[PDB]
Amino acid sequence: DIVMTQSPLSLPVTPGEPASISCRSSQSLLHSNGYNYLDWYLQKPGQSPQLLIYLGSNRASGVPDRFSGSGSGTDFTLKISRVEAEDVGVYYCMQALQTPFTFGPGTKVDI
Amino acid sequence: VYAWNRKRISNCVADYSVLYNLAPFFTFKCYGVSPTKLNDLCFTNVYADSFVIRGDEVRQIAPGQTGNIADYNYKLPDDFTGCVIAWNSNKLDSKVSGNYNYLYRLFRKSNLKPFERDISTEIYQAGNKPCNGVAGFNCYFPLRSYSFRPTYGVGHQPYRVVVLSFELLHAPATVCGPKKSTNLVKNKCVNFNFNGLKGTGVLTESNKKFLPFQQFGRDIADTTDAVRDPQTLEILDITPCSFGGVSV
Amino acid sequence: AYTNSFTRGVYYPDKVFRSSVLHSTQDLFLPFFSNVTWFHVKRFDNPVLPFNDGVYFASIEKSNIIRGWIFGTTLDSKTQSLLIVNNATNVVIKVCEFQFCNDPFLDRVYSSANNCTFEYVSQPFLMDNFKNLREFVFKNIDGYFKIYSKHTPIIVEDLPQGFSALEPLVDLPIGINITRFQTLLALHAAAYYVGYLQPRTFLLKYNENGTITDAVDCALDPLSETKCTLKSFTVEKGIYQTSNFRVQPTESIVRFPNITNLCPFDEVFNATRFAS
Amino acid sequence: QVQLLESGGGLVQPGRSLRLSCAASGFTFDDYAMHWVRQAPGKGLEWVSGVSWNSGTIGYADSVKGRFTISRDNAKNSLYLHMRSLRAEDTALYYCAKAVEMVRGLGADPEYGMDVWGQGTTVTVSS
Ligand SMILES: *[C@@H]1O[C@H](CO)[C@@H](O)[C@H](O)[C@H]1NC(C)=O
Ligand SMILES: *[C@@H]1O[C@H](CO)[C@@H](O)[C@H](O)[C@H]1NC(C)=O
Repeated sequence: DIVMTQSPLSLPVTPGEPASISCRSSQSLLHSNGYNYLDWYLQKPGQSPQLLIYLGSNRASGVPDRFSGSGSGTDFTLKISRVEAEDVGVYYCMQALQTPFTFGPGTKVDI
Repeated sequence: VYAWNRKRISNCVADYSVLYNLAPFFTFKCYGVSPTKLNDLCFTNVYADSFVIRGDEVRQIAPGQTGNIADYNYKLPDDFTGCVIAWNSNKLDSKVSGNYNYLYRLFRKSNLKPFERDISTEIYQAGNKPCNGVAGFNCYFPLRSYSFRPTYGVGHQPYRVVVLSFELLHAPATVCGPKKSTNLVKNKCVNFNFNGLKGTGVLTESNKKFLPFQQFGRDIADTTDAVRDPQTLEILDITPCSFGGVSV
Repeated sequence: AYTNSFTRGVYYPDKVFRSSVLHSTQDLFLPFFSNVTWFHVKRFDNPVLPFNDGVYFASIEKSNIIRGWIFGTTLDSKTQSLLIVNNATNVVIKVCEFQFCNDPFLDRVYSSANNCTFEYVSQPFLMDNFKNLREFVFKNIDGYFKIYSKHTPIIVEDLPQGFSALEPLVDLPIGINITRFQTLLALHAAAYYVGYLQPRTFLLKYNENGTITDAVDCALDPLSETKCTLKSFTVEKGIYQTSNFRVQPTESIVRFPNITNLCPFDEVFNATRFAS
Repeated sequence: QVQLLESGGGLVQPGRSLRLSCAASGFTFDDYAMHWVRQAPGKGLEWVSGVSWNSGTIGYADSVKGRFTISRDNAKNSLYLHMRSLRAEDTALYYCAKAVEMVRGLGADPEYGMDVWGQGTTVTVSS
């Protein structure tokens, strides 16, 4: 029973510039370990979604080093150091703490 | 309990001492073998079955019992040679509004055969009309959910159960124990054991070089003369203390 | 092709160390001067071969061509089958009901691995200007599948004329039935030899350092038997008695009377009445 | 290679049952907590259910609680999702995803990281 929001709702990006997206929660996800449990996922349109970031900022396996994750408490952000022609679709942030899990409304990135 | 999990154990040394020293594991009812005595024993495979039941239902987890659990969910055979460990799980298993994450099979046409698992959900046809997959008159869904709650009564409060089975196969035993094995002296006869061998002797240091795999030593006359020290790999000697007849 | 394996396949029977002594062991070995089959691959040399009691699976190659082995009895996932694969810088010993392919190759090609009851990973068994020889006695007893090994830098077919005692590289408690085997190979020539072990007595000469430096096939020829009986590697001028000539039986004849009448045990055991 | 194949789709009337099945091939199935995630038609994702490494379920979604029933089988490497009280609002794709962190590899046990996703089925309901 945690509700999350994202911003901006939909932003147009042009290839060759960074972009920043913010995910906000209701209860701070700082666990006893000191780890944030938020995850960032990209659901490309027409294809199954794929993982981008797990454990707040630990970069997932097999993705390039062009993505960055930061934030804590109740606010987290994802920044694309450089955007290209293959970075269009939908982005979600999902909690991994108080079950059940939840997925944000989704940010729509286009050209 | 209807979908009890089974972890198979292999190729390890179990410090049963670890759980045998924890009061949380109060119910340690075991049949076929004593816990102190089996820590010095080895089996081919060990199976760990675990599930969560209500408080007073722990009794059904024992050979030759009857009830919803033993007939329809988890039946132990009459000839059972392992242990049952059960402890209250009011830690997190229960919820304020109740955890709809536990089911117990209530109806089944036939009692289980020992160690049999049934996860099939097909309406229990008790009448003589087919149920076609919808609950109704004489048409009952197989499982129901325990209302675990913090204020619930002990007989209905939570409870985890771990069931250890030990089997003996022609296969080599992959399960043993550490058995508290560390001690070394020199220049005094001692009842020395090195991983199974016995004897008594003044064990000293050797200038002789083993090969890395070689363990024992021998002479022309089938006498043990050197034992590599298993922990600190070094070449020892073996010589029982002085003997010989006395003569007045 | 058939090559004469002059004196090779001697392993340390047990983990006991001895020095400067002679020892008459009696275990499964490869008899001296035995004819071993020989396979050389671009020829098609990945057959299915029997596992009688053991194999002295050797391998002569220029560079890391032989890379695995298949074991089992029916090799169709119905019964537990075994696998030994050497990764690029690792060894993998898994025993799974793998559905095997007709011609495995390397760049998983069997395409199926079922429930596995045993896994093992270690440093590669088949480590690396001179052709390599790598002997392996794949012998199994009472469940314990045992492997022995050596590495020999052969100077550029036919096994070398030299004596070297294999060492026990590892022992494994799998505990399955094994009747056949076949090597595993990477598609993208080299030869591998396979012998067979049958029970035979040997005389083992341990050196000062404890390394087996010489051996005598005990049941090979008269002089060998005299060296066994004297328990020495040299015999002096003289006449020695070694064994006993015994003619062997040829066939087995059996002779019973040809009266065949079903016996009235019903009145004995299944009788309705038993007296006082 | 890792493969997650699901089956069970097809038009069924409201007020019946279904039994979706997801089969995994290519990894040790008992060191990964599976999840079942729906995907409404032309909308965002929505978590549905999951199961940990020891066959212990981790709760269902708030609006679905009461009917769905998850089950696992490590022997056949198979995860199943019995569905009851099917209603028109339950038409969507369904993916079965796997966790990332192997259990006991580093506080608590892991459940995050749906990394590998099979191509979902197309369950639908109508009359
Ligand atoms: C055994 O190893 C020792 C190591 O010093 C060496 O001197 C000796 O030559 C080796 N064996 C023999 C007797 O050749
Ligand atoms: C065995 O067979 C021969 C037939 O040549 C017969 O004469 C003889 O009586 C038989 N013996 C018995 C014990 O039935």
